[PDB]
Amino acid sequence: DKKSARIRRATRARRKLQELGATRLVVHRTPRHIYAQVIAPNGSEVLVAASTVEKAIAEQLKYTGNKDAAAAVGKAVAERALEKGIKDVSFDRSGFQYHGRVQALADAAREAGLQF
Amino acid sequence: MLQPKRTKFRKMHKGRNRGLAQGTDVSFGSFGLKAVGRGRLTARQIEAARRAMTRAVKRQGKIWIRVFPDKPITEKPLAVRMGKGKGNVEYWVALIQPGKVLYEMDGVPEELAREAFKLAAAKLPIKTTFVTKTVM
Amino acid sequence: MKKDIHPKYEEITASCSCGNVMKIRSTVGHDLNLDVCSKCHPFFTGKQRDVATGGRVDRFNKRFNI
Amino acid sequence: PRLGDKVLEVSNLRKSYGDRLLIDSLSFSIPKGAIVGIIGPNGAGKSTLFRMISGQEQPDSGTITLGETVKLASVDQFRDSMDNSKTVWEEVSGGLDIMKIGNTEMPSRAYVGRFNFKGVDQGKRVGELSGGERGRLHLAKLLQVGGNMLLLDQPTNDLDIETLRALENALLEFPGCAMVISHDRWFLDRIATHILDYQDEGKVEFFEGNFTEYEEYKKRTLGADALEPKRIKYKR
Amino acid sequence: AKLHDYYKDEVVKKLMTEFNYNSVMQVPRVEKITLNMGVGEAIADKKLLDNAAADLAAISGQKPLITKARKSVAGFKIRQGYPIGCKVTLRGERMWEFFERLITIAVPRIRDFRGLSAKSFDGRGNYSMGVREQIIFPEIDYDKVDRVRGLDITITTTAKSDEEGRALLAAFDFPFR
Amino acid sequence: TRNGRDSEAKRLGVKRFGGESVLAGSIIVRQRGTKFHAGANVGCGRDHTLFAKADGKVKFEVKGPKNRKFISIEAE
Amino acid sequence: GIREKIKLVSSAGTGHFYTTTKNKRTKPEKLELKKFDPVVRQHVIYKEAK
RNA sequence: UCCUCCUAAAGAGUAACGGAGGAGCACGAAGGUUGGCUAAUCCUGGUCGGACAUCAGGAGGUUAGUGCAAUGGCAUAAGCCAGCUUGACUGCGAGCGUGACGGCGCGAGCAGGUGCGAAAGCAGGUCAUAGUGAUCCGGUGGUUCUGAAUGGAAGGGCCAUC
RNA sequence: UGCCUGGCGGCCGUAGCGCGGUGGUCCCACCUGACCCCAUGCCGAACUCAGAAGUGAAACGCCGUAGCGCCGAUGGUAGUGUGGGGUCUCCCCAUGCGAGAGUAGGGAACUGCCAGGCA
RNA sequence: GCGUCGUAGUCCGGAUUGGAGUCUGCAACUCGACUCCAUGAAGUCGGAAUCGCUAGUAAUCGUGGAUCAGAAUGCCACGG
RNA sequence: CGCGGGGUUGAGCAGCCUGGUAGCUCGUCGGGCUCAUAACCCGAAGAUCGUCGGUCAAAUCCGGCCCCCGCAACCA
Ligand SMILES: Nc1ncnc2c1ncn2[C@@H]1O[C@H](COP(=O)(O)OP(=O)(O)OP(=O)(O)O)[C@@H](O)[C@H]1O
Ligand SMILES: [Mg+2]
Ligand SMILES: [Mg+2]
Ligand SMILES: [Mg+2]
Ligand SMILES: [Mg+2]
Ligand SMILES: [Mg+2]
Ligand SMILES: [Mg+2]
Ligand SMILES: [Mg+2]
Ligand SMILES: [Mg+2]
Ligand SMILES: [Mg+2]
Ligand SMILES: [Mg+2]
Ligand SMILES: [Mg+2]
Ligand SMILES: [Mg+2]
Ligand SMILES: [Mg+2]
Ligand SMILES: [Mg+2]
Ligand SMILES: [Mg+2]
Ligand SMILES: [Mg+2]
Repeated sequence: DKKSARIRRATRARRKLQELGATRLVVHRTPRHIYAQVIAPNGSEVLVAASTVEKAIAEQLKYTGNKDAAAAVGKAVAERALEKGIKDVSFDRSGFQYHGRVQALADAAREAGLQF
Repeated sequence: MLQPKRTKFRKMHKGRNRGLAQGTDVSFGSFGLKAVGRGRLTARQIEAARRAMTRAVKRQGKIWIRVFPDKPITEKPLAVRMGKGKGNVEYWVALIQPGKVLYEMDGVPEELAREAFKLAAAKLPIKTTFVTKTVM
Repeated sequence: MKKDIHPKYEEITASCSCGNVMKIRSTVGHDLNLDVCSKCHPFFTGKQRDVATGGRVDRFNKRFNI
Repeated sequence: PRLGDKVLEVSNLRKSYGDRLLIDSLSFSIPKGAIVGIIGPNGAGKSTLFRMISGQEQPDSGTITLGETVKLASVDQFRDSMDNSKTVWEEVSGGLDIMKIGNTEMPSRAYVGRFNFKGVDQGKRVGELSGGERGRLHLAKLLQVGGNMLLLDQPTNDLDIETLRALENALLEFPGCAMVISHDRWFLDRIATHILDYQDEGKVEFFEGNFTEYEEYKKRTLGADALEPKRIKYKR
Repeated sequence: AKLHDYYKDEVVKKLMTEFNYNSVMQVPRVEKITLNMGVGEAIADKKLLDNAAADLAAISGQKPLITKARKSVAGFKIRQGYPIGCKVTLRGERMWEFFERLITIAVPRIRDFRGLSAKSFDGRGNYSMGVREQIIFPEIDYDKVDRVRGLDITITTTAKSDEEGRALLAAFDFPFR
Repeated sequence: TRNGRDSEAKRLGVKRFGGESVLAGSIIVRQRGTKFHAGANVGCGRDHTLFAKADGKVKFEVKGPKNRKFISIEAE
Repeated sequence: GIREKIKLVSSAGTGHFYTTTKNKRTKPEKLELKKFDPVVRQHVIYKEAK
C-alpha cells in the first residue's frame, strides 16, 4: 500500500530526530495540495502551520498543488516561524523523495530566514 | 518395546521424581489402572504387563497405553573403575508418580476387566489400583 | 523509456493476401506481406474443417454397390 | 561433427594491399582428415589467408567455397582479446559449472583441468600468469566450439617440448581437418600431410605429402645454391 | 491505441449492461501483459539467453529483463544466481499495440490453429497462454535463429471473479472454445 | 572421552539497577544481543553495551509497539 | 593464513607508513588509498610496498 | 590455549577422565554513508517443464536470511540491490566494567584534516561474543635525544614495524 | 461547542482479524497526460511532474454484528523462606509469600495538540 | 544422342507403414502376387577371418522354361 | 570394547592425497581359426565404490552402525 510503505520509508529519520530532541518541520504532499507544520521536540504540541489549503495562500495561486504553490507555503511558514522565535529547525523528509515540490518548499523557507 | 525414534540427545541427567501426577483421570476407556505408589517403570515391564492384559480379554476391547518410557538409563560395564566418562545407554524407563493412569480399557465387563488388571499389576513394581470413568 | 536501449519502433503498414491493410507499429523496418488476418478468420470455418473422424458403415454401403 | 568430402576449395585467389600483393592465382581443394602446414617468410599473407577463410576479409578475385558440413574453430597469433582481470575458471567457463562442448556436456572444472589446470591453479588471474599457461588457456578457451575445422596460427609459440609432443599426439587422432601455420619445421615434419609454401612475387605453392618427400620433389626439380646470408652489422 | 479506443467506446457500454454494474470504474479492465521465455537449459552457454533476449526484443517493443534462479535445486542441477528466463512487462500504449498485433496478425498464424481454451484461467480473470513456437511473428524470418523458442503470455485484469474476465476477453472476440 | 572443554565466563548482566544515581559514561548493562534498548540520554557501543550519556537516576520502561525494554536516565 | 602483511608507504616524501594485509592471489593489483599523514597533517595517497 | 550451550540452585562467579559442538581465519569490499526493497512454504493457471527451474495472482506473516559452531539479537532492519568514497584517520579522553597481577574491554566529548548527505547527522572497521604468544635477543625505516679530550662517526635511546 | 476529514503524537490486540451496510459540499484515493528536472538492472507498476473529465469500484475511514484473536477474576492446587517432626531416594506440622493451566465473565478502543468542511 | 541434378543421407537408397484398388481362386484374417498416392528406416565400401575365377572365363545386362488356378531374389538354359 | 586397519564388478587389486574424470589382469558372453577341445585373434557387456546417514557439488570430508583382520592385556 502507498501510505503504509511510506511511513516505514521515513521512520528512522522520524525516530533519530526525536532522540536528538530537535524541532522538526514535517511535510505532507498530497496530489492536490501540500502541507507543512512545526512541532515541539516532544511531538504533542504544534506551534505554527501553513498550507496551500489555507485561504490566505490559496487566494494568490491559480492552481494549488504544484511547485509555485510549494514556494508560497514554504515562505508562508518561514515568515510565521521567525515572528515567533523559532529559527532552529530540522527538515523532515517524511518519506517523499527530496526532489520535487517537497524541495522547493525547503529552499523557499530556507531562503526566507529559516536556519537549517 | 516402546523405545523412541530419533532422540535429540543420547544421555540425560538422573533428575528427581517429585510431585503428583497429571494424567489422573480416565479419558478414553471406561476402566483404568491408576498407580498409587512412586518409582520408575521400564520398557520391558510395560511390554510384559501388556501381553497379560491381551491374553485375559483375548479377542476384544481396546487397550490404551498412556505412559511412554522416553528416558535413557545408562550403566557402567562390569568390573570397571569410576570415572572415565559416562556409561552407555541400556534401557528406557518412564517416571511414575502417584495418581498417574498407566493402562486403560474399554469394551469389556467390569468384573472381567478387574481380572485383567489384577494380572497386569503382578508384573509392575508399584502399588497400583483400579479406577473407572467419571463425569466430572 | 531508457534513451536508445531498445530496438527501433517504426510504424509499418503490413498487408495480407486479401487486403486487410492496416497501420500497426512494430520492430521490423519493413512492411511485410503475409497470409490471412483476422478478417479472413477460420473461426467460422476452421472448426468443422478440423473434423475428419466418423463413417464406416456408410463406407460399406458404398462398397455394397452389389 | 561428421565431415563430408567437400571441405574447402579456393579457386583463383588474389589479394593485395595497395601496390604490394600477397596472394595471386592460388587454388586448391582440401580432403578429409588432413593436416596442412603453411610455411613462408615473415609477412607473406599466412594470417590474411585465415582471415579470408573465416569471414574477415575480401579477396581481389574471390571464390573461397567452404563445405556445407563444416564448423570452424580459429586460434590466432596474439592473446590480446581476453582480459587480464579474471580467473581461469571465470574466463574459460564463463562462470558456468556445465560446459556443452559441441554436442555433449562436461563439467567446467574437468574440462579446464584436462589442459593441466588443477583446482588450486583455477584461481589464478590471467594477468598473473606465465607465457606457456597463457597459450594453453588460449587454446582451451577457443577450442570449445567443437568444430571440425581447426585454423591454428602458430599455436607452438611458447610451449615446452613436452606440451609440444602432447599437441603432436592430440592432432593425429582428431578426425577433422587442421591448417597449422608454424615456423617450426621440426614440429610440422611430424604431422604435416599437405604443404602450403609461400615464395617470392606472391607465389603460393601447394604440394601433397610431408616435408620428407617434399624435399625429394625439390631434388627431382632440383636447383642447387648456397649463398644464403649477408650478415652485415648494426653500427660503425 | 486503436484497441484502447475500441475498449473505451464499445466495451464499457457492453460490460456495464452485461453485469449491471453500479459504477463506471466497477467494469473490469486490463492492466498489464507479461511475456515470459524461460530459457531453462541455458546453463551450458549464454548464447541461448542472448538470442532469447533478441527474440523478446523482436516480438515486444521493449528490451527483456533477465530473471535468475531463486532457490538452488539439485533436481535440475541449478543453483541460486543462475540466469534462467527473460521477461517483458507491457503497460499502456505498448500493451495495446502488442495486443493488436497479437489478435490480428499473430494468433491466426498458429499451425493447426483451433483457438484458445477459455477454461485456462487462474480464478482471478488473468489469462495464460503458451505459443510453443517463435515463428508466429513477422519480426523474425525463420532461418535466422537455430532453436524454436516457445514462450508464454499472461493478461492481467482487475476482475474479482473469472466469468467477468471471460466476458471482457470475449468482448474483443478471442478465439475461445 | 571426547568432550570436556568450556570457555571462561564473560560476566554479563545489568550493572546499575533501577534507581541508581550514576555518573556520566558509566556502563549500565552488558549484553550479547540487544535485550534492552537504548532510550533517552543513553547510548549503545559496538558490543551493544548501554552506557550513561549523562549523570542521573536510571529508569526501566517497556515502551514501544513491540513491548521492548528501554533504558533511560533522568536528569536528577 | 594466506594473507601476507603489506605496508602502505606515504607518497608525501616523508617516511611514514600504515600496515595491513592483502591476498596476493585474488588481488594482484597495487592498493592505493587517501589516508592521513601525521607528519604533514594532510590527506595524501598511500601506495603499497613490501 | 581460545569461543558457545547445559550442569550453575531466576545478580556475578562456581568442579569432575561430566553432557554436546567449534577456532588458529575471511573481506580493498563482505567497511562508511545516501537512496531504495522485504522473506520460507503452499494452492490455481501457464511452451518443450516434471513433485520441485522462469512467469501471473492468492494464501501465508519471518516457519526466511547473516562469510564460517552455539546463544542472544535483527522490520527504524544487523537481511537484499545500487551510486559516491576510504573514518579499516592522527593526538587525546570525563567516566565505568573485568582481572591476584601482566593485562582485556566500553566510552560521550575536545583539537587537526576527510568521506557521504540539501541539511539534521553518521563514520576511530565488519550484528556481538573465538580467529591467539610476555620478556630477552636481533632486523628495517624515521629522529641531533645522547655521542667517553673537542668536531664527526660507531653504538645506544625514542616512534612505526618484522 | 456539535459534525465530519487531514497531519503529528500518547498507549500498544479490551486497541488486532473476519462478516454487513455505508460517503463524496470540502478533504482523501484511484483517476487524465507525460515531451519536460526526475525514474524503470523491461515497463509512468513504483518514484516524480503537469492537471482535472469520472468515480467512491478498489483502497481508506465510519458504524452494526460475539466466528476468531485478546483480557480475565474469587476459591482451590503446585512451589517456597524460617522453625520443628516422621516409617526420611519422599513427605507432614506452625507461620509468611503464593503461582501456572482452567472456569464465571469482560470484550468491536480511549485519548491531546493543530489546520480544513458543514451547521 | 539431348538435357538436368554440382556431393548432399542428396533428384542416392526403396526398408517399414496409412489409405485406394486389380487379379486367380468356394474362399487372400493368421497367409498370395501386383498396381496407384503419400510416408523415405539402416546405409558414406565394411574388424578378426574368409570365397570364386586362366578367356569369350571373371564382372555386368536382359530374355525363357519345369513345378503351377494364383504364388521366385531359387533352380535349370540362352544370348549382349 | 582398550587401540589401530580395511569393505571398489564374478576373483584379486589400483584410484580415497585432500572435491567435479571408474581403471588393470583374470573371469563371462558373441563371433573366428581347428575334424573337435584347449591355446591364440576380434567385439561387447557389468560396479547405488559396505550400511544409516550428515557440501551446488564426495568413493574421498564427518559421524552412527555392521562385518572381518591385527595388536595389548604389565608391577604386585
Ligand atoms: N589492413 C592492412 N593494411 C595494410 N597492410 C596490411 C593490412 N593487413 C595486412 N597488411 C600487410 O600484409 C602483411 C600481413 O602480415 P601476414 O598476415 O602476411 O603475416 P606473415 O608475415 O605472413 O606471418 P607472421 O604472422 O608469422 O608474421 C604485412 O606485410 C602487412 O603490412
Ligand atoms: Mg547465574
Ligand atoms: Mg567458590
Ligand atoms: Mg556484513
Ligand atoms: Mg539504509
Ligand atoms: Mg552493512
Ligand atoms: Mg559475525
Ligand atoms: Mg667525541
Ligand atoms: Mg640509531
Ligand atoms: Mg530413388
Ligand atoms: Mg511411391
Ligand atoms: Mg547414418
Ligand atoms: Mg555421398
Ligand atoms: Mg584350368
Ligand atoms: Mg539375372
Ligand atoms: Mg512356362
Ligand atoms: Mg504360379
